[PDB]
Amino acid sequence: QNIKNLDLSIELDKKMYKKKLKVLQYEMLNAQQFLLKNKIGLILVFEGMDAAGKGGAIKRLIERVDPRGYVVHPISAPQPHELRYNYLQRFWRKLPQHGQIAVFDRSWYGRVLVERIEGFATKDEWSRAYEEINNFEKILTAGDYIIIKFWLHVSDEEQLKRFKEREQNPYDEDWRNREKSPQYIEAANEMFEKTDKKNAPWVLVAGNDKKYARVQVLQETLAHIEREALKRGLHL
Amino acid sequence: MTQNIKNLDLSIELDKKMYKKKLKVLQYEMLNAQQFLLKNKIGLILVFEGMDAAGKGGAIKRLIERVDPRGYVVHPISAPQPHELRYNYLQRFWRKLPQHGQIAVFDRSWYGRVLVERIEGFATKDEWSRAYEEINNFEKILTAGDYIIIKFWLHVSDEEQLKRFKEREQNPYKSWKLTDEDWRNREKSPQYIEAANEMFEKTDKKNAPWVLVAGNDKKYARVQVLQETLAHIEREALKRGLHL
Amino acid sequence: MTQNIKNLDLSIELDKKMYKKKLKVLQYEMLNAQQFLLKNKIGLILVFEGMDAAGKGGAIKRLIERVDPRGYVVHPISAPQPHELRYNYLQRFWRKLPQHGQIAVFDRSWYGRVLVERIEGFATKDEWSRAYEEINNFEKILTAGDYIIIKFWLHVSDEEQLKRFKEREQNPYKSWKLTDEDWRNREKSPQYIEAANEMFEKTDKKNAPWVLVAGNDKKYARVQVLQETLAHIEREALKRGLHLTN
Amino acid sequence: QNIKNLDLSIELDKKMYKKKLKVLQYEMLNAQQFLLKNKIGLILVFEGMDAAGKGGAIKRLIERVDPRGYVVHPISAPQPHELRYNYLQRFWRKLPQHGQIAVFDRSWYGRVLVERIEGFATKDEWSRAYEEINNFEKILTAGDYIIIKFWLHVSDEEQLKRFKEREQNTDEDWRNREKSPQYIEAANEMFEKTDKKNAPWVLVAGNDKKYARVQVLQETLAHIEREALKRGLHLTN
Repeated sequence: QNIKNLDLSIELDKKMYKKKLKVLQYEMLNAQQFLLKNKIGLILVFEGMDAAGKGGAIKRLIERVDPRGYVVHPISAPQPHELRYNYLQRFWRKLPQHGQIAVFDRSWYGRVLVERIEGFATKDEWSRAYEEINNFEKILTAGDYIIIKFWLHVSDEEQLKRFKEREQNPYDEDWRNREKSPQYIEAANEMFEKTDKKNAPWVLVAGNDKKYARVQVLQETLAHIEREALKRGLHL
Repeated sequence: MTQNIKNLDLSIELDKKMYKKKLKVLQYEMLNAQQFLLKNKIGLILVFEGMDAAGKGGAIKRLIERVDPRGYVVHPISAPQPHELRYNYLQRFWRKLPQHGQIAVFDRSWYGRVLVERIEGFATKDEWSRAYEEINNFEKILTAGDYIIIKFWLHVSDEEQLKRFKEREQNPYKSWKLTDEDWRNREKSPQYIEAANEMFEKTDKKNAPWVLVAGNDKKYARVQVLQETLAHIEREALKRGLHL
Repeated sequence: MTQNIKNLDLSIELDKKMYKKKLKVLQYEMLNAQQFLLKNKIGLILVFEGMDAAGKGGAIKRLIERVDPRGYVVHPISAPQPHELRYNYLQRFWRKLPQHGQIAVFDRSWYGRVLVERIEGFATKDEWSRAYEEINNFEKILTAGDYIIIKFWLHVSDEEQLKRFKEREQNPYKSWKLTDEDWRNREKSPQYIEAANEMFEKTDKKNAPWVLVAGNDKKYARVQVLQETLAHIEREALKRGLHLTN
Repeated sequence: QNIKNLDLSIELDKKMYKKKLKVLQYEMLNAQQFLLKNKIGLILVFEGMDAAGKGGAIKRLIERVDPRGYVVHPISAPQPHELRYNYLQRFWRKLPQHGQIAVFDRSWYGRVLVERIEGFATKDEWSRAYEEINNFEKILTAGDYIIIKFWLHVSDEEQLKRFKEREQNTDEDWRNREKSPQYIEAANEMFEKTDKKNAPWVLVAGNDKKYARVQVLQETLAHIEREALKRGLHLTN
């Protein structure tokens, strides 16, 4: 079982980042062509602390991928029109077709994160959601979908630095939520305990160094895809 | 065993002239149930499967006759087409789910995965074999929230089914849309019975029950669909602390 | 070939209990029309607008009573909510369009853009004033293909409307629903008459006609909706080189 | 009126491409933030000859734009499930929300291009489609949408070269190459009838991919900025 206490947030990567980044981004383009020809859809989930580096990691991963074959979804907490359905319906509507890629910047795991800590979901709802989500991902992965989920983590000091830099780049609740970091760590740990499956693994990425985090996201995506290619008897 | 099987269904049961009274009463009760579900924002999902010409359409129509049509959709489900095969086989049904408080009726449904798709080989052995648990999990996530689900299997004898095939080709309203495949599948009825019984064994749950309806007498079948729907709605409401 | 106006409608017209005979006959003709539309893969779009409690729901229910529900959807349309305001105001209706061969009924519809949205200010002056032509173009794109469209405005007198408001507050199934909007709209009825008349002047087209229904007598209104629907389907079939046959 | 016969396919751009490209891509990022802040959607249409460079131009335009705010749709001819509706229905389903970006690699103009030439659409259908499409774009642009359409054109020899380079890394592409004169006629008629001030056509000579990409960027940004001015808004920094 994975827990945030096991991640070394001091891990760093130098300027060999340019080399590995180029190699891995072209490898990601190759993976896209493999997925398209074999009609296997790909689902990438990104969770983590605010400003942990989810957007930059996503962009580095899809930089060399053909945009005609992906959609990156920014997910917020359910709004009234979304609350007219079961909480997974919005995600079934956004599923990639076989062979396509869907990226979820935050995802259905909001059910056991912000909705749990803020009380949008009752104790019964979030407590049963682990098994419900395992079932959702299992129905998908028993067919022609691959699922992998990343949790990007940063220290409170690195997060504060990035908060300070973001308000100066003009391109609230977040400062309040920074105060609830221990609760989010506990909720994420329970999430790792109950939904880290061989068919849909969790990868914990220490994100203080953005370059290391981006390369790790790439490495884990490609390794998981490669394992699935081997398990299906296909050539990558 | 208390597993349901079609061989235990008494296809000789019938109903008389008390049909008009019971029918009008139960249809107005169904209107009442619709208003209750709307006020409490609980969606209702009714599944209809069975033999060809067993009476699904007539049962559905009698069930919704006094219900406000602004609050229901009846979906005629066929086998997955190429555009549907681009997704997991449950995606189309997640797209067709009612909003909380609305009613969705499925004339055939996701159980095609373990019925026609099994028998015709559209699904592989692994797919339909694992589909039972997948379907249980799907229905369980819905009913743990704000949906009520009940499923009906309408059955008729081979002789009654033949009589109804013949009556449909003589009806001007129906004779335009009757395929030879129904005549083809009459020969595969034993395989459908085995597949249906395994379905009943594995997916008849308290939160999503199967009701086996003897349909040779249409009046009996329609009254049973109404009664069982209303009784299940009341039981599930009670489990939520609500009273009709 | 004439401008319709609400002031030309005789709200005194009535129909006797000869309602049962014509009603059953017309409902079966509507089933036959459903079969014709499905066989020729022509979709049908029925719009209902009018005063609150003018009888839209009851008219819709009698129209589809003997129609197979696997081939229709009745949409209750309300004013756009935030999630709908993320798109052009017609996007939600394109998402609700019936497939070729199917029937879609709209209890209120896109004409809200020139009715409640105009009167309540949800739409700006420029928005509702340009909506007439926008809507004609929308309906023309649909009817030039394999769709038939017809639109009904149900009208009642203010006294009959008040009587029906009060009788619904005692309807065990109707009462529980909220009705504040209904009293708001009743207070603005003169403006609705003006707005609907401008609508009739600008969007009553041969490929998508407006039918003005005197609704004080519910039986008369139901028979008129059925008769006008079937007559329009017959004419449109003839224009397509097809024959609608009993 | 625009016609492909007036397009100079010899146009070129040299190594000043890298710097201009970087600047224009960052300007497109700024444009995305403006579009998002003001809740104005952007619709980019790409049509042209097979292998004219539409995909690469799209890729350079969105390279530095946040992918949480765009979708690029690869559009093919209507299939049976799409033929259950009016031909514009699929595209209304694909409209971006206010503030979002939607790119169409081929689009509703198939109605008057491939569908006209291959006979998927009858004479009546494709002949009335120009006005239908103008009305569609007009309802969108009178609200909170901006639309611009690009036609990418290449020479027959450059097209053959690119066909050979792709086959060394479908049949329909060779099918359309043989009917290229008819496609030129259809595109000219399209330009004549649907080049509107609110939804302009931009004809891009694509023999030099670098020039074509910079032109798509420049014309997109110029149209967005003009539209900002028309709405009383300032696209600056």
